[PDB]
Amino acid sequence: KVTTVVATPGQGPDRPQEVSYTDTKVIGNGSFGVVYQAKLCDSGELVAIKKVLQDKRFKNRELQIMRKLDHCNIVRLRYFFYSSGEKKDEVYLNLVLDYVPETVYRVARHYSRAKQTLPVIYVKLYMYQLFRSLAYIHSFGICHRDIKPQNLLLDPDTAVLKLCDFGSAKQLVRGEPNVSYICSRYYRAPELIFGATDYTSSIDVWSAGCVLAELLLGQPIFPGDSGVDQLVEIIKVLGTPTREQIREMNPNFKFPQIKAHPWTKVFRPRTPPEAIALCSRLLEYTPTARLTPLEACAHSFFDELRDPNVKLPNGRDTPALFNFTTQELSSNPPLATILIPPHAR
Ligand SMILES: O=C(Nc1cnccc1-c1ccccc1)c1ccnc(NC(=O)C2CC2)c1
Repeated sequence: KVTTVVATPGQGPDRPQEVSYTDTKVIGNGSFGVVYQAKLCDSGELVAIKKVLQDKRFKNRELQIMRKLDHCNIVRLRYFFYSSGEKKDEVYLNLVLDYVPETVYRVARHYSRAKQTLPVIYVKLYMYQLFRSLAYIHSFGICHRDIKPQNLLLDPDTAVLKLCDFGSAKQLVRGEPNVSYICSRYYRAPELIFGATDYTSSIDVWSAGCVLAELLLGQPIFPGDSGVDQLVEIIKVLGTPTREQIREMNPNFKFPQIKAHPWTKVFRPRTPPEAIALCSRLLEYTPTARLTPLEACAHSFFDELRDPNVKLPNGRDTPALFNFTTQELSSNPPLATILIPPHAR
């Protein structure tokens, strides 16, 4: 019925509170553990509870990253607490998060299975907000490392996107090596497939680019169940990478010598050229030639979002889009002139 636990608020001072919740049910199972959904008694608010086994040795990295995060496009840690339950005398970490009812995956799938495309204004709204969350976490040196449609939460009434699952997220320091086997199926950057250990935070941007193409195409842009297949699909668009381009990703195989497909010809006829242009500047072999998250926010493809008259198809106003903080703009402070339009309060 009602479950009452003593939970530590995520943000703020470490002062634990009795928190009660009912209607608990399962909404996810995975390598990480299990996610529940329940209703808070004192508010009626829906929450998602992510339950993971707690490493006895070290502190949980996800918890420590999520406790440092505060941004309108990242899912909020409301509380966290510790429980028992299975394994063998082990401790479980429970991350209590704001429940968001939808994901880009489920929504993209509705449209693909209905054979329409997701309206571009949603592509603008969703992609812009993803790039904001990245601008933010990247300013801390934190790379998400598993950006994909299932990790992009959506509230279809407000058009708010929230990035979730920081289970793979890590701070990337120059000269410190990092595992290359992060990141999922269709969204791995070529330098990961090639097994680079010196990759940078632009892998997230490659991934984001894959989401954008997919929202435009109605299907993944680089499918394949092996790296080899994914790589072949990549070369079919970007063309065969050059010696310099290969070096910028890795050592040490020749490839199909196939010339580039004209990016205008990779998408449906009605596709906006600003979107095709933004794709081409995210999906670059050379990981330093890719746009930064903040630069992409400032991209012309998103200009419509900065129009004073724009509204959601449901009639409502657009959600927070311009509350940039100094931290978020740090990559490139002068972009504020473009990012914060005259009407934004
Ligand atoms: O953190 C979350 N999940 C996760 C955390 N870590 C890893 C994976 C997930 C996850 C699990 C299932 C679906 C989407 C994400 C999480 C947080 C808030 N809302 C949702 N909502 C939903 O799942 C919507 C009903 C679809 C998921």
